[PDB]
Amino acid sequence: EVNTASLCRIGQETVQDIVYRTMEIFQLLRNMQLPNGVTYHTGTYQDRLTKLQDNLRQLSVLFRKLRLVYDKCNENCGGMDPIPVEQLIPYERREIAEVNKKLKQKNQQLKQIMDQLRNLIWDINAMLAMRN
Amino acid sequence: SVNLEAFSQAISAIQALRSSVSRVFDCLKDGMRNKETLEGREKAFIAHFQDNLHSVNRDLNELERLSNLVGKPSENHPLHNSGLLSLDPYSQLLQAYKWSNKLQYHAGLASGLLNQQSLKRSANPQYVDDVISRIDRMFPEMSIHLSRPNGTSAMLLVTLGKVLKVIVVMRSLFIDRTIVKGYNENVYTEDGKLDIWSKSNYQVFQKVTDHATTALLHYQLPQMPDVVVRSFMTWLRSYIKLFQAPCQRCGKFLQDGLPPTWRDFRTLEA
Amino acid sequence: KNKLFIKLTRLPQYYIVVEMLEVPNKPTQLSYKYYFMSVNSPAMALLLQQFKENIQDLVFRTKTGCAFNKVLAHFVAMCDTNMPFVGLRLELSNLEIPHQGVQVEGDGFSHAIRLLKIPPCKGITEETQKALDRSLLDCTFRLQGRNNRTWVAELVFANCPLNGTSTREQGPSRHVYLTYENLLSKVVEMFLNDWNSIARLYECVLEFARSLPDIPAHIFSEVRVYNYRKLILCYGTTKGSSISIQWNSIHQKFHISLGTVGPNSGCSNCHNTILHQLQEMFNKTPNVVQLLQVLFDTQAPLNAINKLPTVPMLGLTQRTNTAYQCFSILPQSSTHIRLAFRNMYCIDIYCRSRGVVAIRDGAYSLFDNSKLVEGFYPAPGLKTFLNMFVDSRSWAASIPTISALNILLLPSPTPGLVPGLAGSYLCSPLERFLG
Amino acid sequence: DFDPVQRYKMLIPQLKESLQTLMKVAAQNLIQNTNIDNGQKSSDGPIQRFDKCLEEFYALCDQLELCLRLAHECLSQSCDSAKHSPTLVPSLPYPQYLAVIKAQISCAKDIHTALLDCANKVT
Amino acid sequence: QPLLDAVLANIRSPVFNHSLYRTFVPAMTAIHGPPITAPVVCTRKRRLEDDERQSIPSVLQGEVARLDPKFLVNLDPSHCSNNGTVHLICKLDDKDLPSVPPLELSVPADYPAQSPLWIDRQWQYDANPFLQSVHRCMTSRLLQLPDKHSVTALLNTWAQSVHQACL
Amino acid sequence: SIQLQLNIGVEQIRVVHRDGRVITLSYQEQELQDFLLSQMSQHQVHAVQQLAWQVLSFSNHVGLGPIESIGNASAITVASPSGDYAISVRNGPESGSKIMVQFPRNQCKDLPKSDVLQDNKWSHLRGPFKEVQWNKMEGRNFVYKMELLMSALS
Amino acid sequence: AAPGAPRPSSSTLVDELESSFEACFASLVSQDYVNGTDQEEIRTGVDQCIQKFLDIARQTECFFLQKRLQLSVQKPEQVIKEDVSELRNELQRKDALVQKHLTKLRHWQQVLEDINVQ
Repeated sequence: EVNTASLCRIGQETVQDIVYRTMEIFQLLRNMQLPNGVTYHTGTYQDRLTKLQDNLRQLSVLFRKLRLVYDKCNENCGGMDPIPVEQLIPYERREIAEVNKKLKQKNQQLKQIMDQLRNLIWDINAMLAMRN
Repeated sequence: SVNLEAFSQAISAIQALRSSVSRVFDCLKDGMRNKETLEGREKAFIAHFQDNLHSVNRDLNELERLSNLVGKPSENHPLHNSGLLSLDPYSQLLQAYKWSNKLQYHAGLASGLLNQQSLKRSANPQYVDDVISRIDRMFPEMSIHLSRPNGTSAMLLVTLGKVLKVIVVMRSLFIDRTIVKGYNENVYTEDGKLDIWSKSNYQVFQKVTDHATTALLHYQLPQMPDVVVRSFMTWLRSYIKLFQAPCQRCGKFLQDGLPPTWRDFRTLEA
Repeated sequence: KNKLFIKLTRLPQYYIVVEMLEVPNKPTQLSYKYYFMSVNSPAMALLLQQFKENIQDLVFRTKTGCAFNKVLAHFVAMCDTNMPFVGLRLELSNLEIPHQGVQVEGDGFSHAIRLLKIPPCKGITEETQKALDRSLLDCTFRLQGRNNRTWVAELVFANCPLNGTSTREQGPSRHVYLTYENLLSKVVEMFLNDWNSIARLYECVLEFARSLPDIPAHIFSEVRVYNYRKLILCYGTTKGSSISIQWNSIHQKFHISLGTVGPNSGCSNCHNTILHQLQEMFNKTPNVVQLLQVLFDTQAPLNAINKLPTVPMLGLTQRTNTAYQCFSILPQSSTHIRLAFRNMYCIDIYCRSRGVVAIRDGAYSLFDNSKLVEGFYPAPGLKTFLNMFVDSRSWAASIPTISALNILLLPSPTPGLVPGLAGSYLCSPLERFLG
Repeated sequence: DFDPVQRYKMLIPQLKESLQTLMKVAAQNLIQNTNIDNGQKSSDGPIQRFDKCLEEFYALCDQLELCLRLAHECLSQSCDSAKHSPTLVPSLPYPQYLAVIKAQISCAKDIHTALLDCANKVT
Repeated sequence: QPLLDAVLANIRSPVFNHSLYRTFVPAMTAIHGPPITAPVVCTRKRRLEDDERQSIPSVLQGEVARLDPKFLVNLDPSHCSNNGTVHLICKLDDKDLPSVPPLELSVPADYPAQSPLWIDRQWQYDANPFLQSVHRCMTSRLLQLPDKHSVTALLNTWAQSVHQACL
Repeated sequence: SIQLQLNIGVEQIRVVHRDGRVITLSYQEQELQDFLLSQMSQHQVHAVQQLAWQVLSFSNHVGLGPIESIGNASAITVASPSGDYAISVRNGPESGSKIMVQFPRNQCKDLPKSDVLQDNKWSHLRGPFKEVQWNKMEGRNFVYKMELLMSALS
Repeated sequence: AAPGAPRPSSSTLVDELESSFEACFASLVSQDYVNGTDQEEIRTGVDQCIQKFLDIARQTECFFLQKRLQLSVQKPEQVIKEDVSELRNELQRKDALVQKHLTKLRHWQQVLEDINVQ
């Protein structure tokens, strides 16, 4: 209904991905060789501009989503209207605990399976001395 | 054909000479502003005189260099631009050339300075190996080979000026589990029965092996394995001499080398 | 047995350790005696065991908190981490402020080195030194880099006038960062160089404190926050022409580089064509106001003249197979520029007024018809008539102009009258006149 | 038919001797006025007004700078052409060269248009 | 090489150096035409008034203000108004036994100042043998300090000795 | 900190963390692992501080022998002045690994007496450490020193 | 208000990003004459534009972390639900990977059933 925490996480992921996309497109257009290649007639630059436009659309929709989530965050001002900045320096959850215990049991089971898989998977280290 | 740098230097030199003589002549329009103690303006005068000597010496030094230009200027390449206005709309060509060069330089500088990234995290094929090996093998004085008798994993070796070959057996993309030897001491052609590993040396190249292992755990980029192996082989090539030893004398120990920053120096000191 | 280290120096001090054999009624616990040496052919100078030998055991036992090798670990660690600091301290003890053994707030658990009463600079010291002291605040040194060989400096100041906005605006100067890395254990030289640099630059900044008549009209725009280089851009309806100011210890002169900030700016939009001369004229006098004035005056003429292509040789030469250019950018002064055409016909057009420009011949040299310049063919055709057409007998003397310059430039696709016969090329009025 | 670099080489001594003569006539005028203002009627020798010499020096400097700039532009153009164009001066015909040039120009224009559209979408 | 002009200009050393105007400024006005020499609003005002008039030397308080919270600084009866400018009393507050406070009267910024003089040395230090030996160790440690600084070095060494006092 | 090791049957394990610092070990003596964990936590705090402001590089791997560093020489301590503030951290084998320092400008206890007489009150320096007591704080994986660092301006 | 402490401005954190981004690239894409001589000139400007960009980015990120921390200490139920959803997604992905590995191993061992015909 609110998902403000997930909204902030998505916004952070989006701005990080925007920076990543900037770096990637710089690395991409870095080796922009002569379009009129001696050997290559029309091969490279086509896919180059294709990926260029793709990354452009990507960063455009990224900016759009950023603006949208920022507007959503700044509009839904519910809870702690004062919001004391000086309140960040120190001097039911039953279902959560049940899900955590179930996940831990599944993790231990998977770990036992992986432990068995270790011995079942080495399988060559002991007998590579005479393997062919 | 890198004379462009020297010619730009000569340009700067003559510009500085003109500027200096103009400033010298302008300063002679008036005497000491408010000395009140002496006539120490002779100091600044002699400084300007020496600056003139510096300018003359630089002009002479640049006259000594820049021997001559080659005949047939432009090498018949812009003859189209030299052509009549019928076919030339021609300046567009030079414009696009300059634009491309500027964009290339800009992208390079941007990528270089963008090395300090801000990505807090990174989350939500037996054909590239041969291609990478072929690409790396085009490099000179560093011959490589591969047999891969173990299986899917990659097994390869490299050679240098001496017989100090290196045995590097790694996975598909990234280099790991390497070892070093020297002067056929490994004999990993048909050692015992085949291309054996034996993970050993005569207690001298152990340091080199440790350095290479550390480097493997240092150049481990998250992606772009081609760049990874290129950095790896460049790091390896830095041992072709093993003669100099800065930050010390070349007698400190058995050997001296640890260039992870593209510069070697006396080992056991970092 | 004995230990050594590399991180501080080659072999400045060893550390000999030996267990105290024949422990009293103890087959174990040989008390692990320790000894320090400070020897320098291998010297064998006195050692004196100057450290806490052997009260280390009592200090460990008198605390509130398998092998106990930690004590030797602690000793070698503290020696390796203190030796660079004591070395730098003894080095700085020759200039001023030899306050030994100072600690940053204690809880930091790290050797700290402050500085007090920084020595004067060879630059302006009469009154600028007093301002510097009025702005000099707390300053110190800490370890840097990989802890082996690297030093860092931290400086702060008083209220900075050049401090704009959108850059974490704060009353006092937040931080000044200087890093250093030597080669053999020298930093004082670069430190004093940077100190003289920032001193001269602060003198310049204090000179800048004033109220310009009409420049503020260009809410100010100086948000290029000053760390150690004052940059500003408030020209051309937006950000642009960012100035640079710094001292390179390689010489006495400064470095000046135009900026590229501003979306509605040109491809380069810089003044690299004249940057040299402007840099020398700035080095002549630190009156930055003069630089601002000449820049604001010459930005338009430079922008106008840069339009014509000068780089290409304009095809083959009309005479022979040689190559000749078609324009000659001549930055021989601050505002006077002598443009030529085809290695001849030097036009002398420039601006010296606050809102106007002036054109004249550049091949007479104080000689109407008495003598010539003994060079390229002078006085091409009749340029005074061409000037007077766009204003609104073998001589020309300082015809002035204004907008009209831009109109005379930026080649239009209409060659004057242009009845519409043919010609798919934009020719400039000056270009076609020279042609 | 004179090459730029050899002209600059052969012209360096000219700038040197002109600067020397300039300094000489400057010293002449200085000692003249220095004997006139406070000495007696001794310096009666009309030398050059020192204007022509300075103007000639500046003109030679400017001409040398022009020649150097032209040489630099020419060599930079040759270099970039060689680096971003193969050797085709009739194994490719001239029409193929012109076509390649036009194609590269069109690709550069397309790149420019793409960047302009990106900037527009940004705003 | 161009030495005649140099020495010839050097001959005109006395006060009558004005004709340089008529010799150079015509040529300068010919080549250069700059109206912008000093037209901006500017006037030379070297000094008007410069003195503290409000507090002690800034360097001392500025440096001691950044010390540890383990110390506490205040002022005695004002017997160091102008020259001494400091009469401080410090009480080490840490996990150790306290002691008699120092005097802390400093000199100009050259700092050859053994600021504390132990006015109450004799009786207040003969009161107990423990603190007497503490004082003795302090004094033995002080003399080795070359050009000690009361601001930092003296107090630091005093605290170090007071914390080592437990042996 | 990407360390690689190789096992030895008759001999002991060798390892090289980053700088070729080869070491030997024994059958069941590997507290070097925990030491590396502490040093890696310290280096990670350093890296994330360099990521987000930008403190200096005084993160020495040793210093001052705070708590005798029990646990096979496990000792690490760094600090980070973000803006006009200063946070510090320590590390080691349970030797005060949880060390957080945070302080406001207007505090309760201070020594203004020597300077209260003078004008221009300087609430800019940092005398009192005032440790933050990093207990019961919302640190999911101890790597929220950057979240704590966010206490600059909002 | 150049030496003044208060910052009399507003409407930031949104337009600033696009402005800074397009700033040092409009310099590149421009239908204007480009002098064929330049070195170490645009580099200063592009360093400045990337510096201010990453700086305002850091500012926005710190603001985001501050808001997230204040929300968590204000409405911990949201953070709890987020953690529950993340754990559910992780468990689903783990189960999917386990099933995939099991099916792969099954398919593998099944085809090499009677490799040795004998």
